[PDB]
Amino acid sequence: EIWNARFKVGPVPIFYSPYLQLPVGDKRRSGFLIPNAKYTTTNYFEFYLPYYWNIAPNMDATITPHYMHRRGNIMWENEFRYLSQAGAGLMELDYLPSDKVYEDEHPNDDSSRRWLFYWNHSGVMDQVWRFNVDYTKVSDPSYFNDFDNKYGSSTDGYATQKFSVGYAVQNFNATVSTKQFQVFSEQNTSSYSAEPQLDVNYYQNDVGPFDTRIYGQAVHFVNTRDDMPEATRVHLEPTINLPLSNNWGSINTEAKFLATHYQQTNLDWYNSRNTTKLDESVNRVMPQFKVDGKMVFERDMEMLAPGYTQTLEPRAQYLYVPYRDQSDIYNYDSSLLQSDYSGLFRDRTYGGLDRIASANQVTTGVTSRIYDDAAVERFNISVGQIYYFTESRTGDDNDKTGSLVWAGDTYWRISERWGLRGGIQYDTRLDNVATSNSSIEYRRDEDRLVQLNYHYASPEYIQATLPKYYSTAEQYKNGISQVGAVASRPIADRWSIVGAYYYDTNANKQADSMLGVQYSSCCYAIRVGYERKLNGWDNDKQHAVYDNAIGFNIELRGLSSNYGLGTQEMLRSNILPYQNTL
Amino acid sequence: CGWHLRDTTQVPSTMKVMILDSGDPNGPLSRAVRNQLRLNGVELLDKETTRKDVPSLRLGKVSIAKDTASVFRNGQTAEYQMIMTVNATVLIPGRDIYPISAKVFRSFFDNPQMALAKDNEQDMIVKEMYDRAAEQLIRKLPSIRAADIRS
Amino acid sequence: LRAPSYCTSFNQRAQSNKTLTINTPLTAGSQVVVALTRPVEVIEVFDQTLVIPDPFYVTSVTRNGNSGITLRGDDAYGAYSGLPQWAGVIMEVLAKLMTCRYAKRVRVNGSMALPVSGVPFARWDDGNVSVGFDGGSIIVRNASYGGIDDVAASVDMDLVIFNNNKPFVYDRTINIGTSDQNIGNSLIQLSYTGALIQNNGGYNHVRMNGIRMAGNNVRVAKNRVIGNYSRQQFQMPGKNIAVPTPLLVIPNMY
Repeated sequence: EIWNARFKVGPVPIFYSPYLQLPVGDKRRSGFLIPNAKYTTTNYFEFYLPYYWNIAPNMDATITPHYMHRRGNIMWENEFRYLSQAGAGLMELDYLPSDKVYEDEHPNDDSSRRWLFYWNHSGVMDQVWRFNVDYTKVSDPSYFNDFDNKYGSSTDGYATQKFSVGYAVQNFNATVSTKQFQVFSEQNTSSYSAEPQLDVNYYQNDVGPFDTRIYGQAVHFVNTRDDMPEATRVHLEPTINLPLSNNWGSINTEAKFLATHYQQTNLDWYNSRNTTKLDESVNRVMPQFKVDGKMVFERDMEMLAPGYTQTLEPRAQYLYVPYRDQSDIYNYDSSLLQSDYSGLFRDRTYGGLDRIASANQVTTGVTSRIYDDAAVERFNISVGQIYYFTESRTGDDNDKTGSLVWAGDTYWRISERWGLRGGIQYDTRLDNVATSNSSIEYRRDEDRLVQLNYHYASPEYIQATLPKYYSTAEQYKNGISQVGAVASRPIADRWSIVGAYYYDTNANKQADSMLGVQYSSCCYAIRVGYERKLNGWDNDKQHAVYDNAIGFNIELRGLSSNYGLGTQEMLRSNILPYQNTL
Repeated sequence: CGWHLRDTTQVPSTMKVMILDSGDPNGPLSRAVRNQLRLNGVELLDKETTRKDVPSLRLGKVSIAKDTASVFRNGQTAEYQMIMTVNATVLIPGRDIYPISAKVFRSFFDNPQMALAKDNEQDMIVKEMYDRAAEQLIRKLPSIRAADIRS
Repeated sequence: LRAPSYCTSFNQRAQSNKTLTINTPLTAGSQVVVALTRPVEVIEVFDQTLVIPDPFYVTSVTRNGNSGITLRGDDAYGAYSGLPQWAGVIMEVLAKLMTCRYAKRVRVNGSMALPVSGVPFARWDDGNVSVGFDGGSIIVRNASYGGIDDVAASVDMDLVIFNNNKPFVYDRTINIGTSDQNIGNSLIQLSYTGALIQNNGGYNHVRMNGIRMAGNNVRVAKNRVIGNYSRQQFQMPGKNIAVPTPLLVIPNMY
């Protein structure tokens, strides 16, 4: 129902890294570059006029006055690249003297200047010390949304200024860093920052028969809001393991100790509005015991193709962690981890240090592989599960014993051009499949390929993992069931046709559709694209909203490079980009 | 039932002692490869050692790609597909080099989380991805020994 | 024309999940009238390290029977729980009575504090502004501006305030909505009429809802901004809520 268009003409975009790589043939000598142009049905006409300046062998700059018709002014993009004894870095400063759209959209602000400053740095003093800077600042909270800045990092809508100093040798690592946010009075998003954070690692092996590893961390959490709690956390984690290996099997026993100290302040607004009070000083101490084993069998597969070998690789793991109540510790950095077959053997449930769930479980898995006469693996299939002897309780959380989840994997290499992949997460105590994905692809070269897809996700899984308002919204609750197909074919020797079609079998409505053609010559390339895709909701009749886009692109190459037909660049232009999978 | 315990070894006896060389010896992939080789009985050696009679494992470029895999009913990203490729070359002293590569796949849902929680989750995912890539790289060593014999 | 007798006024948080109970003596065979002044409350709920705004609004008012009344509510997404703060005045149609203790034509400039505590009634004519009532002040905003800014506006209104001079007499109640409803030469009660969440400028723009009176027709219009939450963290489905609770209407005899 909504249509768009794009018309871009310019030189082939070449990149030269943010850090200078020493003067190479006097770079390119001072002078203007090939200007670009762009017309869109939304932002109208735009023009770029880059200019390259070679100040010194170690310093160069680029000035690109960008003219935007809708805003009715020119925004000056300045770029600085240097290389001193300390290291190499980049400086960027965009500046729009006055914005016309901003005045209408934001009447409260008195001035309509728009600017952004970005500074990067990197330097390895001697051969151990390392320094890094990542500085970003913007004039208004709506800068990142309005403009497509070439450089600049935004986290949760805030511009982040990050510094770090690191020391690294073969066995010892030390890193201290601080990160801050640029918060405006019109933003209410909550986010935590580490000002500062210290990480220390130390590995020492061959301590008799054992190995040893120490890990420690001290961090201070400060929120962008004045009512959220703050804390200072100190962590220590000594580990020691005894790895035993054989020709056919191996077993690894590891013992680890976890010690964490908390110091929480600003616990008034949260404490008043919640029944569970956060303690000022919390000390968490837990040991951990883990035993991992593996065996490998093999067989000469003679009834099928001769000279092939089939293997069987059972694997079992036992993990024990005591239960400690963690309701008095606020959750600063801890989220539940989604798992696959390889994740069944993970010893952590949450990503972070705030929540450490108890564990009394045994994991089991079987993997079978097939090798050809050249000892090259062609096929492998894996099955696993986790058996819980005791519910994994993290103190607060929200039958939980026995075999609850199963996972699988598959990868068949039919030929040098054919490939097949799989994956499933069967969930017991519901008798339904939680997630699954499959793919089969034929690919001769970079321009000839056909692919098929399937992605599934049950409504129960979405309700269980995703936030609570997902299970009530009509655009999230039904789950995922999507079938796709990608194709490409280089007709003649100067053309290339690609396409993709993705269908949602749950709603019987397509999700994506693409068709592109590119004519490649020895001096220029012309590309035409089309795409129909979902682009939001309606909230009135509760139906999705589609968007149609037509793209016209002209490239001026003039360099006699390889300059492929255009495939692998168009294939990654829709909202569901192609991936090799082979 | 012709099954038997694996008579052949994981890392061929020609590669029981080898040199590990990389562009960043203190990086994460190098650490993962060193850890994986140690559990298989391989005795690591210094890069500038005095022995010119051991194979050399030279780690190469690492590429990580993250892209959308499926969408919700409003076009919002549902799951991400994460692919890491690792290139390496094994130099057998006297003979020619033997390129190997590893490709790892990982799919997960886009769970809305705070910045720190998302960063920790991504770091854990990438670390596990490196571990699996090192495991894949180790399994290609027997194929190299077979190809060396053909030469 | 009904002349209810003042019973009590309340302003407190719900005791249970979306349930507030007010206990006051009542007489049998009496029509209880509840005039809500704070029927909406945007609560920031927590969901695994995520501070999410969620409007809580009153859904039903139930008479317990000669002992008091209870108000039950719901949230926009119906997935979270909380204790909202609601305010109002309870009156009975069958001894103290509310009286007109303020009556003047004023010019509210963005926000004006209440000259005297009580229940405010007003009427105006501007078709580009919306008027709300947070509990202690009258909020006037620009309803024609589709942005993320808190743009104020000015309007001329006939303000009448009742508390406990002529007795408070009301004739009809109206259920405000998205379509114009004529009310004639009469004054309407001032309060928020819901909340709004929309995708605006890469933010989860949250706004309150007011009253738009042009000519003699009233409906729901956007009001003061509650906050802006970036869509880079999380994206929320759009919601536009008009509370089902009625609004009192009184004749223009003051």
